[PDB]
Amino acid sequence: DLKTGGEQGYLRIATEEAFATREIIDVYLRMIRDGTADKGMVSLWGFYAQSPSERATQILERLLDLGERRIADMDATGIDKAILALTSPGVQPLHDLDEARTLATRANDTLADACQKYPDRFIGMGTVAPQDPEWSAREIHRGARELGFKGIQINSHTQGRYLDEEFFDPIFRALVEVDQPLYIHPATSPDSMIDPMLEAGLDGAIFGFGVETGMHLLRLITIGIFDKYPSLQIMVGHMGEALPYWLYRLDYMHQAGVRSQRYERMKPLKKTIEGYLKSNVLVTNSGVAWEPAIKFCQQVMGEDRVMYAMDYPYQYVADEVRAMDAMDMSAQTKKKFFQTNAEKWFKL
Amino acid sequence: SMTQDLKTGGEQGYLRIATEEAFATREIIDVYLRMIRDGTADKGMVSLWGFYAQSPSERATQILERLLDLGERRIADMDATGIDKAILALTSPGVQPLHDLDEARTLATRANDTLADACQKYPDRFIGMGTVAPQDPEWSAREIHRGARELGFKGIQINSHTQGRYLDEEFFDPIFRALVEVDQPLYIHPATSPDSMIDPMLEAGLDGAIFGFGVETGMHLLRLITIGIFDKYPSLQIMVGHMGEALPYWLYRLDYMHQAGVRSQRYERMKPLKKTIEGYLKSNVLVTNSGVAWEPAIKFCQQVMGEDRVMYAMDYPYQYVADEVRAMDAMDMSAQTKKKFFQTNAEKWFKL
Ligand SMILES: COc1cc(C(=O)O)cc([N+](=O)[O-])c1O
Ligand SMILES: COc1cc(C(=O)O)cc([N+](=O)[O-])c1O
Ligand SMILES: [Cl-]
Ligand SMILES: [Cl-]
Ligand SMILES: [Cl-]
Ligand SMILES: [Cl-]
Ligand SMILES: [Mn+2]
Ligand SMILES: [Mn+2]
Repeated sequence: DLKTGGEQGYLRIATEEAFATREIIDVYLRMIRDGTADKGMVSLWGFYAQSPSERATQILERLLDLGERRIADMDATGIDKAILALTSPGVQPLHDLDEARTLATRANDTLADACQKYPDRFIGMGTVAPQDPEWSAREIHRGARELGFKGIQINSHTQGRYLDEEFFDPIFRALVEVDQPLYIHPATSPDSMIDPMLEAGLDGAIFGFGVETGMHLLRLITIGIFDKYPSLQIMVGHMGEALPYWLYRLDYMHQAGVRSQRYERMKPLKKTIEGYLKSNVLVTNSGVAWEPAIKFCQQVMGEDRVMYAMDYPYQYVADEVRAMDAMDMSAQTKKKFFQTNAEKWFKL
Repeated sequence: SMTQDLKTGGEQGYLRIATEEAFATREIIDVYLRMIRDGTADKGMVSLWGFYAQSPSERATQILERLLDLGERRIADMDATGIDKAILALTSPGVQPLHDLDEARTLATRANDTLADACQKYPDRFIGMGTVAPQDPEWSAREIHRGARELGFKGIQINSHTQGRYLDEEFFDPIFRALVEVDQPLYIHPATSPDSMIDPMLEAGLDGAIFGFGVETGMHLLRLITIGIFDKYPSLQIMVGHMGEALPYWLYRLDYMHQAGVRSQRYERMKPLKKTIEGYLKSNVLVTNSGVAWEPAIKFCQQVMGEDRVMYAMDYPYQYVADEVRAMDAMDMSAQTKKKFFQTNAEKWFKL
């Protein structure tokens, strides 16, 4: 009943879809075994790489496939195209920079090969190693120029450091050079923040992911990244990591802090936070197959700035696709949401 | 002709009852300063109270003055914004950070008596919520009873964590037993995050009301829901401000991922609940719009929670803005719903 081909009036383009490489998962296992994994890696990957639960075992199998099985799963849910990225946390936590760069290179080449096999079904976002910003700049260019990628995904913090530090500037410089978006995908919080969430079972997708990622996007807005780089587009999933809902409070309290000189890293910005959401931030509904939240975000940010995403294989649910197809939205809005926003912002 | 007038007395068709309004006592602020000076203050106290107690900014200095008044200046400020009644609580973090239990109990007792005196003096304007010292849950239970029976209070406000500990721990159970005995709501108000969580927010200027408050408080409410507090205590009502600390917006993801975790037996701590998280929002959680004078968010939350479960709050004096009251008065919302929002929901849930 869910079919590819666009007969219902739009293609379904899923914009936050994950894969893994066996060798990178094996590094996570090595780090867990040797005690160099952070608490988030132990929690997240200690569970999915080892748990006998149905959910974990199917996730791992699906993550690792970039071929016929993935295509069959897409076909079964009417998903025409998937924008693919190496699953969080990528190579960001790795302590050996040579290893991180080598494995990122291999993951990027593996993804490029899969997109070359299925160029009408798979679209790639590159993975990088922000612990080396200039290498990451090189890899942004290589992905854009040689591999056919449409941007990059960064899995939030790198070893507890955030992208608003000047150190990471080459990444943004390069994204603006190639004119591609950055998708800031969640990760577990760093060890500096995770403990109260971890103890309650809240460190992952239920809560901690949104804390980490919303914080990361907010700190980039408030350091002025979009004044420095006015063309830059940053995408986030999960209905904007709560920021659209918080918007009134974000702007009120941001302004209060700026005027009162409360913080060194909070100085005047050229736009309000609302202004940046309307011009520089893009959101997907990954994990949020929920009409009132989607409509809220369309209203606040503009319906051109909200895109469909499935979050395969972490949230692979045929009934969610059906619920999205059935929303009380005009045909014209629905086609933007499922297809034409992604075509614009990813330059498909 | 639109007016700038904001009048007490209910002539718009409702009283304006503000449900998250703060005051301070000088002696408790002086303890914060002492803790900052002697190095026993946590990073959040240094950030928050180093700012309000010492900043020369216009905003901080006016806030500190207003916090300390429980009399004619506060009443005039309410009159000037058409606020008929204020539900008052000792400002975060209260006595929760204090290491000396005797000092915490003594200062909380004094703050509660000071509040009760003010409510007795202005009984049609001021309504009290008690402050407690969760470091001593059994004393706190006695103080919940004293507030309800002797002081005329309508519930208690707890300023989220106590020294890095959360209310889902069994240690704090006496507080819940007492709330159910007096049948009163708990307002979980924000605080700065504990030292175990604050660092990345603090460095960016995000530890306070802009962001970290919502992280801390939403986490705390979520922890309580997922430990099963409302299965243990089905009558218990927990109130939160700031449009539900994002939880209403996250609801689909909360329930989906809560279920995923329980079904995969991922966390020994996270076990089956009798209701969905959505179910608990509709039966056991209540929300105010403190800091969120914003129609789309209010309406969203009214749809998720039910219009009977969302109340007006000003967050005086941290967010004292006449234009916000005007915007709220003029929302495209039925008279009946608007009256619930401003007046009758609070009258029900606080038993006014
Ligand atoms: C490791 O990558 C993910 C993990 C989960 C999960 O543990 O359920 C969800 C998402 N997500 O974006 O929500 C992920 O991409
Ligand atoms: C110390 O108590 C508060 C502080 C602030 C602030 O720093 O602006 C905001 C709220 N509030 O609830 O948002 C307070 O109650
Ligand atoms: Cl009176
Ligand atoms: Cl701590
Ligand atoms: Cl009960
Ligand atoms: Cl399972
Ligand atoms: Mn994802
Ligand atoms: Mn408040």
